Formats: sequence, C-alpha cells, structure tokens
Amino acid sequence: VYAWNRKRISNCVADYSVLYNSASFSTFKCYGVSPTKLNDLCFTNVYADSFVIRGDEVRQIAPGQTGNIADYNYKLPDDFTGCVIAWNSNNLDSKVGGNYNYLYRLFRKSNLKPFERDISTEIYQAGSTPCNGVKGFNCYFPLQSYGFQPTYGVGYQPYRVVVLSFELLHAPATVCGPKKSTNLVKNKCVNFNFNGLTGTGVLTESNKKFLPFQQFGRDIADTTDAVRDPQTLEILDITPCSFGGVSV
Amino acid sequence: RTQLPPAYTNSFTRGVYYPDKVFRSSVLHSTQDLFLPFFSNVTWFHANPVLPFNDGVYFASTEKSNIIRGWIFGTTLDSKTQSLLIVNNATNVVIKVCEFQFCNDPFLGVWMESEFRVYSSANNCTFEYVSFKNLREFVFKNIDGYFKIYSKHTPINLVRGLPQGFSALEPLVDLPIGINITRFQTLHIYYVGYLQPRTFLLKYNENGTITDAVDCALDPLSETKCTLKSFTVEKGIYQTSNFRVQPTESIVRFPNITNLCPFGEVFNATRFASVYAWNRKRISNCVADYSVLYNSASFSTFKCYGVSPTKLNDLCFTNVYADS
Amino acid sequence: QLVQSGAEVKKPGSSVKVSCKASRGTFNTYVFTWVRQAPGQGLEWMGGIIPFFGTADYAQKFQGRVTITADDSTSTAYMELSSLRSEDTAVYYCSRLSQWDLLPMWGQGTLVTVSSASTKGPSVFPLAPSSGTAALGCLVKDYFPEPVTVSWNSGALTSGVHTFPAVLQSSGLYSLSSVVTVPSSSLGTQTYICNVNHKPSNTKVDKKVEPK
Amino acid sequence: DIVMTQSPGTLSLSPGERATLSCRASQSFTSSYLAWYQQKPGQAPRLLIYGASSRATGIPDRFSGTGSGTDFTLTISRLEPEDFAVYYCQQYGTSPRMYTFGQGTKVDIKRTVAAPSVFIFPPSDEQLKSGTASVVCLLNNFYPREAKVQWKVDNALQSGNSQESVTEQDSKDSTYSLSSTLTLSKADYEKHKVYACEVTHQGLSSPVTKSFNRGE
Ligand SMILES: *[C@@H]1O[C@H](CO[C@@H]2O[C@@H](C)[C@@H](O)[C@@H](O)[C@@H]2O)[C@@H](O[C@@H]2O[C@H](CO)[C@@H](O[C@@H]3O[C@H](CO)[C@@H](O)[C@H](O)[C@@H]3O)[C@H](O)[C@H]2NC(C)=O)[C@H](O)[C@H]1NC(C)=O
Ligand SMILES: *[C@@H]1O[C@H](CO)[C@@H](O)[C@H](O)[C@H]1NC(C)=O
Ligand SMILES: *[C@@H]1O[C@H](CO)[C@@H](O)[C@H](O)[C@H]1NC(C)=O
Ligand SMILES: *[C@@H]1O[C@H](CO)[C@@H](O)[C@H](O)[C@H]1NC(C)=O
Repeated sequence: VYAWNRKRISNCVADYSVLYNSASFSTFKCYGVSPTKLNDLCFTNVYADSFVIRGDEVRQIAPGQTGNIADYNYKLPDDFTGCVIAWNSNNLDSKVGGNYNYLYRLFRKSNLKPFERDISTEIYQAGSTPCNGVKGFNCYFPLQSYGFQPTYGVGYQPYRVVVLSFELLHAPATVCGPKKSTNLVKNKCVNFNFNGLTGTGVLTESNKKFLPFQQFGRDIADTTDAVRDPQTLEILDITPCSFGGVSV
Repeated sequence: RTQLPPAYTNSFTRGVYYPDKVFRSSVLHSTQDLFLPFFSNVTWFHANPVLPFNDGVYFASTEKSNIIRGWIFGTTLDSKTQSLLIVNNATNVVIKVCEFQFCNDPFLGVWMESEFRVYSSANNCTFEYVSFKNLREFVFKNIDGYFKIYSKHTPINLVRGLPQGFSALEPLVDLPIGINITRFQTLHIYYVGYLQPRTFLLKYNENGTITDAVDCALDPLSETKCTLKSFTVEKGIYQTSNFRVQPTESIVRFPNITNLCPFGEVFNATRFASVYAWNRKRISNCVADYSVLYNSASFSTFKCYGVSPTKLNDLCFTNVYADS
Repeated sequence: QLVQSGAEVKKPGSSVKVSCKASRGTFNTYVFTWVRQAPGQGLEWMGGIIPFFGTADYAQKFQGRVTITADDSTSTAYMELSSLRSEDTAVYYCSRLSQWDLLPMWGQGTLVTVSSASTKGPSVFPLAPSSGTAALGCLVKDYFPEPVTVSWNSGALTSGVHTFPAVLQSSGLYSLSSVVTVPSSSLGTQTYICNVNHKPSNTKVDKKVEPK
Repeated sequence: DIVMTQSPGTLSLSPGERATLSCRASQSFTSSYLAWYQQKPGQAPRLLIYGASSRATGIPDRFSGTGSGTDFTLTISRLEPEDFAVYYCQQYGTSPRMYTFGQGTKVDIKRTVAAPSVFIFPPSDEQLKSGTASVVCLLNNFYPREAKVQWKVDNALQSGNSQESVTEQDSKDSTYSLSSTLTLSKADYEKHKVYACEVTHQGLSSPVTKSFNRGE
C-alpha cells in the first residue's frame, strides 16, 4: 500500500460497462462521475493506482478522509474525479503463516499530500535522540507488516483496491469510450458531441486562429463557442440554432 | 571551481503566460495563479549555483548558439531522491526523470558535441521523452504533482538586461513527474525570478494572443484597473479594495486549571451497570486530552454530533457528563 | 514500557539523575511517579509530576534532597537525588498513569549504588565446625562488585549447602556466608573445600575447611 | 495523607489452598484506585490486579480482587508453587499525591514449625591475621522464617555491629536459613573470651544459646 503501483493509460479505447456489470467488485464507488455515463466520455489521461489493504481501511480511500493509510500511505485530492474499485483478496493474498509481503507505512513527519508516493525505509525518530540508522526505543521502522491470514476476520482480510483517476485537461483527448465517431455535418442544427462535450448548435467553419495547444474556444459566459474537431484539426464555431418570441 | 557573484535587475513586464489552453478573443480575462511579479528583483548571473525552486521559477537566457543546453531539477540532486534532467541539443529536447548521483561539475563539450559528463549514476528511471540574438524565456512550476513548462523565444538585440517589452509565453510541456522539487540548476556549454501567487488581468487581442496585462497587487493604479476591468481609467475616485489590520499574534487564555479528568473510572472500569441503570459521572475542574482517545482504534464506533474530535482538543466546557 | 537511565554507582554525598523516557507525544497528558525500593525492603514512593502542569510533589522524607523535572522535547521525566548516601542504594522505577486507563506501567528498574567501588578479590575465611551433625562454612568477605559463585568440593557437595545472599558492609564491600551441615563423623574423614569465584575480579579461591 | 496496611504480614499457606490478603486504607478513595502487585526476590515488581477488581494481562484467573471504602481483599482460589512471593497493595490515581504503597505481604509454603539448627562458628585464624574477627551464627532449616538472634559477648548484648543474611524458603523441606555475622576488631575480640548467640524461634520452646570460648 505504501508502494501503490501507478500506471498511465492514454491513446486507447476503453469500455467501462464490462467492469460495472460484473458483481465481483465488493466496492465500486465513483466521485465526480457516474459509471452509467462513463461509457460515453473522453479524458486526457487515466491513472490507475493499485494496492492492497484490509477491508477496514477501505473507508480511508475516499476524498476528504483521514486515517493511518490515508495520512501516511495514499491520499486522495478533494477534487478527485474518478472511481474507486475494491474486491476481497483473502483467497490469494492470505498465508496460513501470515502474508508479510505487503507493508504499510505507520509513521511520517507529515500527512501525505494527494498523489504523493514515498518508499523511504529510514528509521522513524519518535524522540529527541537522533536515530542514526539504528532501530530502538522511539526509533521505529517506518513500515509495518500486515498479518493477512485466512483465519483472520473479514475486517482484516486483504483486499485489492484500484483507484482510477481520469484527468481531463485542456488537451486533446486520448482515452475515449467504446463509441464510434459519426460523420461531421455543418451548417445545420445538430446535437453535436466532441470528446463528450455535449450540446446543441450549428457547427460552422470558422476563421478563428487556434493555437496548436488549444482545444476549446470559450465565451464570455463560459459556453464553448469554438471547438477543434479531433479527427480533422479545423476550428468550428457553435452558434445556438435559433430562438425568439412568438407574438400573436 | 569558481563562480561569479550574482547581480540584480528589474524584471520589467516579463512573466506573462497563458494560464490555460483555451482560446479567447478580445476579452479582458482575469486570472489568479503563480505569476512573476511585475517589476521584481530578478537575480542575474554570467557564464552556476544551486538555486532554490520555491513555488515556480521564471528562467531567462540570451543566447545565439544554444550555449545553455538544459536544466536539472531535484530536492537533493543525489541518488537518495528522484531528479529531472532536460537537455535541448541540436533539435532534440531529451527529458529524463531518474535518481542521479550528479557530478559536481556537469560538463558538455563541443562544431560536434562528444563530451557529456553530467551524472555519475542513473537508477530507477520513471520517465523519458524526446522532442546575443535570441532571448529564450521559460516558466517551470510544480502544482499537484504536475510539472508545467512554458516557453517563449524572441529576437532581441541587447545584452544589458531584460528588454522593456511585452510578450506571451506559450506552454510547451506538462508531465506527471510528481517530484518534490526544491532546487534546480542550469547547464552551461542569464536571469532568474521567483513566482508568487498573484492575480492578473490578461488582455487577449483579436487572434487570442496576450498583448498586455495588469498586476492587480502591484500598485493602486493597477488595482483600480483590475477593479474596473479596463486599462483606461478616467478622472475620478474609485473604490478598489478593503483594508483590514491583520492580527499581530495569537492569545490563548484558560483558567487556573490544575487537575486531570478521571476518565479512567468510566472507560477502564471492570464492570458496567445495566443499560436501564446507565451509570452517570460528572467531570469538572480538570484537563482532558481528546486526541488520545481517537488515536486508539480499539473503539468499535466513535461518532460525534455537534462537534468534531479533531477540534475537540482545543475547547473548554463547563461540565462533561460521561454515561456508561 | 518506559526507558530509564542505566545502573549508576556514585560516591557518598554526590547526586544521581535518573531519567525516564516516554514514547511519542504521550508525555504531557499522563502522570509520572518515581518509586524506590531498597534491597530486602518494601516499596517506597518518592514523588510524582505531571509534565503538562510541571508541578512536582515529593514525599515528606525526600523533601529537599530530591527534585523531579520533565522535558517535553525529549519526552523524558528526570528525578535527581543529591547528597547520596549508602541508605540511598536502591532500585528505582518510574510508573506512568494514563488519563483513560487504571493500568500503571513500570520501567525496567534502575539500580543505584552509593558506596566505595573497586575491583577486589574476595577473602575466603573457613568457618570451622564447633569442636551428630555439625555445620562448617566459608565467609566471602571484602569483595566488589557482585556477583560471586560459591560451591563446595567444586560443586560435588550440594546437600545441606546454604549460600546466603551477600550483605553490603558499611565499608562498601560485600560480606557473604556459604555453610553446609554434615555428620560429625565426616568432619575428619572428608576434606571440604569451598570454591569461590568472582568474575568481575576474576578471582578463584579454593579454601579448605578444617575442624578445630 | 492515606496509610495502607496489609494483613497478614506474612501468609503461610500450602499450595493448592486459597490465599486471602486484606489491604486497609486510613481513608476512602474518593477519587483514587487500588492495585495489587507481586514481586519475587531478584526480580522487578509485577502488577497483578489493576483497578482493585481487574486482572492484568496474562494473570491467571485464580487471582481476583474485591472491596471498597477503606478495605479491599485479594483472593487466590488455588495456591501454586510459583505463587509464593511478596505482595503489595498500592493506592494511586490521577492526582500524583494519591500515590502510596502498603508495607507488603509475603506468601510462603505452609510447613510444620521447624526448630532451627543453631550453630556457632568462631572466626578463622586466617581472618584473625587480618585484624578482624567475625563470629558466625547459623540457623539451619527453620520454619517459619521469623526468628530473633541476639549476640552476647561476656554476657553483654551487642547491637549495631552484626549483619544478617537470610535465604529463601527451601524447595525440599520448605524451611529457611539465617546467618548472623558479628564483626569486631582483633583487639576487641581479644578483650573478651565468651562469645555466643541466642536464637528465639517459634519452633523453640525456649531460646537456644550457642556459645564458645576464645582459645578452645
Ligand atoms: C484497561 O485498559 C488496558 C489498556 O488500555 C489500553 O490503552 C488505552 C489508552 C485505551 O486505548 C484502551 O482501550 C486500551 O485497552 C486494557 O489492556 C488492553 O487489553 C486489550 C485486550 O483486547 C489488549 O489488546 C491486545 O492487543 C494485542 C496486540 O498488542 C492483540 O494481539 C490481542 O489480541 C489483544 O487485542 C491490549 O494490548 C491491552 N493493553 C495494555 C496496555 O495492556 C484493559 O483490557 C482495560 N480493561 C478494562 C476493564 O477496560
Ligand atoms: C484518422 O484516420 C482517418 C482514416 O484512417 C484519416 O483519414 C485521418 O486523416 C486520420 N486523422 C488524422 C488527424 O490524421
Ligand atoms: C535587489 O536586491 C538588492 C539586494 O538584495 C538591492 O541592492 C537592489 O536595490 C534590489 N533591486 C531592486 C530593483 O529592488
Ligand atoms: C491577426 O491575424 C490577421 C491575419 O492576417 C492579421 O492581419 C492581424 O494583424 C493579426 N492581429 C494580431 C493582433 O495578431
């Protein structure tokens, strides 16, 4: 857990109905997004963080939470936009003699910042005496070993926990859902959808001068007025179709 | 090994970069971010110590043949921690992130380059990427474990100091290195400023390029410009902000309390009374910690209503009733 | 689980400062007490302090000579006793009582000695039997420091052997007696040799007891 | 203050029996608590009952404690060979001034009253060459441990010039041994001829005096 593995995913199509449909996941909780709408969406990158913790520690994995694991091992930002999945690993990560492979940090000079990983093995100094790399009283090893035996209760049974964090910056989308790209239509009131940015407008070829790193042209009212077609890098405006009063 | 003493210079108007990758035209947007303060005291060097990184650094260098070829970032610049090395050689911008035991005198020789002696070790690599006359300016910052690098190259004819002009700084790179960077150093074959959390009023021209900006916290005129969302201020009197004297210090005053609350007799007691006869104890005239109880996980349930345990240690009460 | 200072040996009239180190920030909220016990004597409470308040209470006997302080930076409570005397040679303990449990912990103990210190070999004196069963022994006198191992006939004779615990002299050295009762007929028909070994002085004395 | 009295001073019960100790306080514990501790010779004190009614970790269930007000009772349902040691009752609480102890109670194997075997050893000639004379008085295999030894030199009582060492209860006969050493200068030893020690013990109907003459 203190060495939670991190994987970066981009430039690939990913479904998300497959995971949700399967019931093998004990915990499947999304924040800032819902699994039902997750299929038809795009993101700039996906970061998957994988680790193992006991069931009682599962509550520590959530935005704005506190705890030993939360404070010293794996911290989530308050603005987390992603899904936490977790399932029981007692069937595999439990030894009759005690599974000591997995270790959790127990002491740190401060609470871990979100998405900050440390694997320091220096002996923690709990007192004024400088612990010169020698274990002893008030000189505690930073990590501690889980028991993780089959005989233990569910609250201590090991669990595999994955945290998928989708980051959607103002950059071209590289992880999209299992949705095909239709054919573009211009100069007509249509229900467009660019990288999951829905809306209704009349897509028209524009004379705006986008920069290479720009994707959305915002408006005074924070309404996406100009967009960059991902398949063909041209800039298209978005004008509301038409409206007005109907006097009689 | 000899190093030139550092000088100082005026920052003028440099340090204006697109805070976002969103196109805006002819709108006076307002932003709050880590900017280079206008008219700041920028350190000046000549061709290299270990400069602290703090919270984002603006780098500038006047070059004509790419004399400065890269930068190094890191906390201790040793094998104990991770570090980042960037080298812009010819047409390749090689960026790497590993644990390097950097050489005390990094050297790059040349025209054909064949000498590259910067680090003595490289272990546990995590990322790699490959891409006077010219003033090259860069902005490096680390926010939420993300390293952002903005750049801008301009044609100049001067060596005295930072030119008295205005220009934008386009982004180049954003990476998830997630490194606690507190120190950095350039690489020889310049000027350095430190960012601060300011508020700017950027002006986007017709083609979405910044042309002028106003540092709202600089001086009253700039603050009035920001309040009015304009650059031209007509004769008059405008209310800009509010002025409040900040507290000088902190005062904590509690009574002449001397004892410790006997909470042992209601928690560690050998036996507990029946629920219909719930035992009650009044606690008064004593001092009791509360982080100690919540630090111990032996409690199956610990739910506070109307108060939070963290804010419970620093608080006073008339009497505390413990019902067991 | 407290950690105290190591065993100390001091001259008479000096002062000894015994520490008691506490783990983590569990220092101020608890109550520390210093209690001493002389060898072969009962438990004698000395004092008690609360680091959060800093006021230390002392037993009426120990008023003046002893003083109890506490430092939060090192999370250690110290008790310093001045004008040390031989009567102060005792085992001291620090007991910490918590706010939420009536379970007073104890330190491992610290031995404090106040007397003349030297590395001297024991003097073995054969206490001859008085002229059915008679007793004969050996006096191990004037040795320092502890311990000494006394056997009879190099350990062959064990029946009836009583090796009394050493008693400290007013001179700072130890006196011990190791006796054995044997039938009066065996006094002259069996040679008894008491072997006394002193590892700190590395002295081995084999003294033969002869009836008078 | 608060005064703690333990009764009996020394409890002599055989293993397998039921042991009872009483701790009486001069004043009730309005905001304090009591604890029972066990200590063995050459070993640090061990806490047995905390809060006066709760057994510490690892304590056998045979130990229990009750009481209130100014009187408390420690009970052992079954007595074991490992259970024969010294016992103390300590009153303690949050306030540091509430920290006092009892004088202590000793638990020993009950045994028939054994009359001490009294022996007297004159100082060895080798010790006399050193300028000091040590007269030794041995009480071998006596029970109970309580005994009184008085040194008499020429029918003069000696006080403050003798040291006594007492062994623990024997593991075979459940008896005790005592050794009293009377130390004198060589000149003083030569100033007197008759040296004796009188032992008063429960196993002796009358005190037994063992005497010797300097030179014989
Ligand atoms: C009175 O209190 C003591 C100790 O008090 C302890 O510390 C306080 C600050 C609070 O947090 C208390 O909740 C806490 O108990 C109790 O002794 C304790 O007993 C428990 C029994 O479950 C012991 O737990 C054990 O822990 C080990 C791992 O160290 C496990 O392997 C065991 O299976 C078991 O769970 C605990 O170690 C022990 N603590 C001490 C210091 O001895 C005592 O039970 C309590 N009595 C009453 C009547 O409340
Ligand atoms: C995307 O693929 C199509 C067909 O493979 C191709 O015509 C189009 O040019 C591609 N897009 C870009 C930006 O190259
Ligand atoms: C910069 O700082 C130096 C001393 O650190 C000072 O002498 C100089 O006047 C400063 N320059 C400006 C423009 O404030
Ligand atoms: C914007 O682009 C047009 C296109 O030629 C150019 O004529 C004009 O000068 C540009 N203006 C600015 C402010 O960049």
